[PDB]
Amino acid sequence: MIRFILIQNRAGKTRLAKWYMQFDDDEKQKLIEEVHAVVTVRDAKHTNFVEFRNFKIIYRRYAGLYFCICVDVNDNNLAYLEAIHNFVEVLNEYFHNVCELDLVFNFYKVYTVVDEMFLAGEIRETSQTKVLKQLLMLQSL
Amino acid sequence: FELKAELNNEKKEKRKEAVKKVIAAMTVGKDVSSLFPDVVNCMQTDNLELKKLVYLYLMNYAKSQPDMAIMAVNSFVKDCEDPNPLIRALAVRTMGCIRVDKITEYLCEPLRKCLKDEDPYVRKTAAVCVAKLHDINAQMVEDQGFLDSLRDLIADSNPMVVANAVAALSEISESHPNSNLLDLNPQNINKLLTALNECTEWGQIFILDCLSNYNPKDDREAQSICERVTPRLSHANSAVVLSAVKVLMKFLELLPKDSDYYNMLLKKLAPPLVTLLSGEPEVQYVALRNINLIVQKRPEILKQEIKVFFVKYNDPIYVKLEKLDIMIRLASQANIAQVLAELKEYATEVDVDFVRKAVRAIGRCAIKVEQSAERCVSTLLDLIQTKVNYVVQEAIVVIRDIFRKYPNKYESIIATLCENLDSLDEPDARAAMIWIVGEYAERIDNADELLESFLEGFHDESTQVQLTLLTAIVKLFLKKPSETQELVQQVLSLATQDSDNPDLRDRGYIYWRLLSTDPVTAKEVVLSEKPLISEETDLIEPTLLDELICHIGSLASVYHKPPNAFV
Amino acid sequence: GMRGLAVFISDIRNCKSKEAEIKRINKELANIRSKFKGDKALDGYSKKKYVCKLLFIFLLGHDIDFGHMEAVNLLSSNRYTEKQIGYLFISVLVNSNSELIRLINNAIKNDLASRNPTFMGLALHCIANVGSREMAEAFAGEIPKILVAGDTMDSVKQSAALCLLRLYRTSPDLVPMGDWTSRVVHLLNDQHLGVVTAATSLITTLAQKNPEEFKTSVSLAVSRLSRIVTSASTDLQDYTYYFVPAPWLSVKLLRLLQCYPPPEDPAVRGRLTECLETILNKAQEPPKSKKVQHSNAKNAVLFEAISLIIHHDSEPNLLVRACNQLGQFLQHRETNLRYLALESMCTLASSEFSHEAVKTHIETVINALKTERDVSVRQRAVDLLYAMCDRSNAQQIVAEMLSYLETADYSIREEIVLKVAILAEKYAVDYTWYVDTILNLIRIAGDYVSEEVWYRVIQIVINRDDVQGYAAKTVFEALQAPACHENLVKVGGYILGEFGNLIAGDPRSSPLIQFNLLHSKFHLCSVPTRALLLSTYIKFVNLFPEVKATIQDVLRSDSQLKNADVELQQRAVEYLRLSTVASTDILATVLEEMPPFPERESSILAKLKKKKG
Amino acid sequence: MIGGLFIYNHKGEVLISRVYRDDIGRNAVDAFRVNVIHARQQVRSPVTNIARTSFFHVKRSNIWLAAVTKQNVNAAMVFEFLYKMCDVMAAYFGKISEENIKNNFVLIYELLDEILDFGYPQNSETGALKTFITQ
Repeated sequence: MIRFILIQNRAGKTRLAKWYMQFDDDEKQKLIEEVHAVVTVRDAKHTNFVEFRNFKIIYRRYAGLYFCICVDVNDNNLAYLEAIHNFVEVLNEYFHNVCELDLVFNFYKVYTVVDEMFLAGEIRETSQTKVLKQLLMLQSL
Repeated sequence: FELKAELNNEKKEKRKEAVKKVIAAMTVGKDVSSLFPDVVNCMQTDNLELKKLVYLYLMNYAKSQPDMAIMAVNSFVKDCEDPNPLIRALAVRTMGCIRVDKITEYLCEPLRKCLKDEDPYVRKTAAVCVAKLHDINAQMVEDQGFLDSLRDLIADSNPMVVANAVAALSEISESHPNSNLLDLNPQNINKLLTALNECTEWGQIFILDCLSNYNPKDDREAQSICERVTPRLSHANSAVVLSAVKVLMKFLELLPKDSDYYNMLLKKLAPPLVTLLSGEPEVQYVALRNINLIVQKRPEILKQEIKVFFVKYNDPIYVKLEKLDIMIRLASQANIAQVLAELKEYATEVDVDFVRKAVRAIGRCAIKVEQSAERCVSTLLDLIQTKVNYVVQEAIVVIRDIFRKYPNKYESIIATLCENLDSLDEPDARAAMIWIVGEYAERIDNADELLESFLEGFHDESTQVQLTLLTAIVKLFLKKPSETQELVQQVLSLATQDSDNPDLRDRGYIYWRLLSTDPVTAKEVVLSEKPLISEETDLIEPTLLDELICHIGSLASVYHKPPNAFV
Repeated sequence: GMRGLAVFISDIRNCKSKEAEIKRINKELANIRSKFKGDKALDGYSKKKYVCKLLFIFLLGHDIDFGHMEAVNLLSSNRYTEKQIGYLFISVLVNSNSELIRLINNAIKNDLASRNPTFMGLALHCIANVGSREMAEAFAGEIPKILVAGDTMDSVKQSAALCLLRLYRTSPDLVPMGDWTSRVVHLLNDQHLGVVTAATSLITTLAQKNPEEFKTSVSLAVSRLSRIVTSASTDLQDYTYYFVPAPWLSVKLLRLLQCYPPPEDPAVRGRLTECLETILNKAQEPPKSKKVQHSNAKNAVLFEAISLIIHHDSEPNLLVRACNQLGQFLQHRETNLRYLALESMCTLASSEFSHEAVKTHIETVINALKTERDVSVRQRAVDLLYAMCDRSNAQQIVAEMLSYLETADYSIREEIVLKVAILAEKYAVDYTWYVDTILNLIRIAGDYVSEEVWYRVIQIVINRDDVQGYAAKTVFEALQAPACHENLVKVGGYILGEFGNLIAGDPRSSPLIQFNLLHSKFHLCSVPTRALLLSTYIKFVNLFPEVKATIQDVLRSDSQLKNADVELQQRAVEYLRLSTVASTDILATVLEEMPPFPERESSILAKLKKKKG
Repeated sequence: MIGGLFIYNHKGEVLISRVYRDDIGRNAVDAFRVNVIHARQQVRSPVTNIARTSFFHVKRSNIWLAAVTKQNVNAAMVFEFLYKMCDVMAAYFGKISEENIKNNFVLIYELLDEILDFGYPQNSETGALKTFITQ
């Protein structure tokens, strides 16, 4: 399953948060800070599958955002890596230009996209075409 | 690929621009390893700034690869003969900067000419390069000749070169084949002192560092060194002053009651040392650590300087803590009232470990003298009534210590301590309370229930608490033999049957073979009266302190650990 | 577009320090006091604007504990944007209430009875996003008829399937197992392959918790997998990811097949074998596209197939081909592939049919450990080295772990030392090698070793008898070396104090020299080391009458008798009084042979098991 | 005396990194970035020991200016040297900021190659630097 989904910036701010089970108030901040500490230290010539305590996260580097997905130990790493790649691509041809300012401006669109492809911790839709068609269908009204 | 295209230029100015662009790209993290031969080819120029830039690039990159950088030896040899001395020194330094096994053979001969020339800066750079060489792959046989050249290179009139040569010799003297540095005989010591007078601050520090290894033959040499070192109170704050304090404190081997120079020397140590508490916070912290060690060694120095060590409100936490123990170190019969008022003031602060150490300091002042003992016991009762948990644990540890110091004087407090027992979590507080219960078991009829309560979980607990509980139970049995068989049988079985620690098993057996041999011997041995403790207040073991006197300046003093405990 | 939110972001995003934004939050509080507290509020635009503004304020890092009842009033609306804002706001913030929560339930119940995909989709997204007690008790048995007993759109079907997943995960108690499983497992072959994805996930979870309920899914699952793996290179272009046919769908199908034992029907397992060789052969050919993503997807499906093969553990040829593929991957340029191959081979090493095949890659594993210079990859390498450890290699494997300990940064040192200790203890035939290895561990790391390893070593030395002489010797010649770590001091004190009679024969190791060395180590140690050395001193008093006077002179000084620690004072007083009496009978009677330790727990294994996860 | 020298950013980035010893590698960078800047325990000491390696640090404006060594050097040595280096930087280019560090990488590298070699602070008065240092 997918535990939480994050989009951290270079400083450490959370431009997109999504938790798939109950977490406390200080727990969220501690998790964000420790995930940032784990991610920002690694370099290009390192594995994308870094694990802490009982977890393992799948992180990628896009512009100035760190797409971090936390999953269980038994889940396949490469499938979720390509899933986050597909998610970034769908944001690409959706907004026609990806940037942190756009994500801040249209955070409700980010939430509706994430709910469109992710729900209860699993993968809902994999194709770009159907997601784009459905998302632009509701854009007219 | 465009990096190579923009770097392969025919104009020298654009080549320089590409050089600084490559430097910036390396700084930001870009890789131009494929462009190394191009930069090597572009190195053949005469511009000074480009020379420095290319030398920086050569170091930063060729440090990782010797293979193709082997051919740079000819270029370095050509460069180290250019008449101007600045680029000569830069070239010899960057040439020595490569630490590979194939460079020594090609540098053994050309480096000899550098150490003997009429230039102070070049001689200094050559001495530093010799020190660089001796670090790795330089033992040889001619390397003894190089070190002899460095050693008699001390005979220079320029303070900088002799200072750096002495520093290099001091660093390389770590090798100890029972042959200690071969030098610093009295005439060399006099010359070193003259240079110290004529040197700069940095070499002054180096000379004071190196000078702390000589053993005076007589007092006259020690006396002369003492009056030749005293004028060292400079604006370099902690460095020079602390080095001079170290060397003076080492040179106090003459008889304490001699002609009146020992007393004047001890008088001299106070003003510059107390002056150190007016600098930057970090040097203040270092000076406070060093003063703590000095006071622990020789307490008759900062006798009447207690007022300066009063904790300010703007001080950082580490400075506060070190000023607190220095305060406790210097508290005596005359300063009881103000010290205790200050301690009561700090006791109400919000910082956790600061309040812990403040209440511990209150109790330690109680330990030191008796009127303070009574008043601080009263304050400890008040702080216990404040109900704050960590304050309670610290007060319990302190009360155990005071009970150990003063026998059969503060019995009335044991009931109050036993009243609040459920608020104990740290191993030290539990051990203190258990020992208090065990020793004063005659006065308490409820000790059995408390010890049985602590006996529920005997595992998953610190070994120190287990040992303290076991000895307390044995003491209670030996004081109440008629109805405490089950407790001792259970605790001994737990110690000798399930405890993994051979230490705990050893203690279990050493008591088991005693409680079944002779009750008279058990009474005489376990319950033997323990002598007074006579001002044990947070002291370092004398051998460790004496070994740490030789390392006042270094991180050994700051860390309060021997240099062999961390390489 | 909306000007208010854009102005809000553009202004407050670029401001000064925390006091400025605190004052602006205070001004916003004044504004909400002015407007919300009373007056007449509009319906659509104003409510949308302030609700989204408060949500943005919460997302910025602030806390809001009010202002949602008039926001949940917005749930009953016709326009899509207003409804989406309301649902998102009630999903992000969760409050503890009774009347307002019941109003939420009534509103969502009224909304669910719609006739368009969008409203039901938003309602199901709200249900699945949070989950609550009232939602669990009200949405337990009515979602299945939306799923099963209804021909509706695919989006609501997927949303309902994932909602069933969420509710079964959070409240399995009140979800019935009634007569609705017939069509839900049957729609696994439905078109559009998205309902297939949702149903596959839901059925996989259910079989992970309740396997026997849905045993009939195997045939449809294998048929769908066989169709997907090899149908055409241009069939269903909508669900093709970089020339790879349905990577995620195949991965989920393989995960579903893993939870079940091999099918009883020989035809089903024959089809499974056919598609497995098909997948391996397809992965064998050179890539059809130079893009790295194609390779990543192909390797993902290949790794899932390999994991399924490992789980089945029934086909020898498939296992051999998987091991060959892993051996090929061990030298792949991509770091992720190497890491995943190492992890997969560590998992596979437990298989007995391929144990020798795994062992044949030990040279490559050692080279990977010595070459890549990573942290996670080298931890995987040492884990696999521990995995492939039959006896057969013990010296070389222990030496390699010792070298990797010699080059190990901060905490992998601790993991390596525990693993080396347990491996050497378990696989030693000549225990002199075990003692030498333990002393090597103490010398090499020292600072970061354990607290239990030396417990176990003392226990072994005491228990095994015959090896005690060599242990005492090697400890003695190791003590006088210039390098002597603190743990070595404790181990040496105990062993040498217990067995000095075996080494007292040599004039080079006279008891006076032993005692002088121990006292030289004494003055620079912590409290437990000093306690151990005092126990060793009293044991010497029992064992060495020649040095009785010197020892009694040692523990009688005011430094070791008036000490500041309770334990040292107590030990000194006790031992001094025992030596002062010296009846020659009680002292000899007390310190007996001290029989060997029993095999109580083997605490190293428990500690390393607890360290995991 | 001094081994490596590091100047860090407010967010944890590395601005410059010049190393004089084979002992100091990327492990020092990782350790100081993780266990000092990102450490949640604010109460610390200016000298920190990490696997038998002391990490000194002085904070001016918003930068972490750290000197790392693996031997028992004089503490006052490094502290006074860091103070004088900060004073020299302030003299050359006024206020110390991330941009000021970024736009003078060449100047900082030349200074640190000239002001310090292998760990022996040589001379930082003003009489030597001005004569043969370019802008």
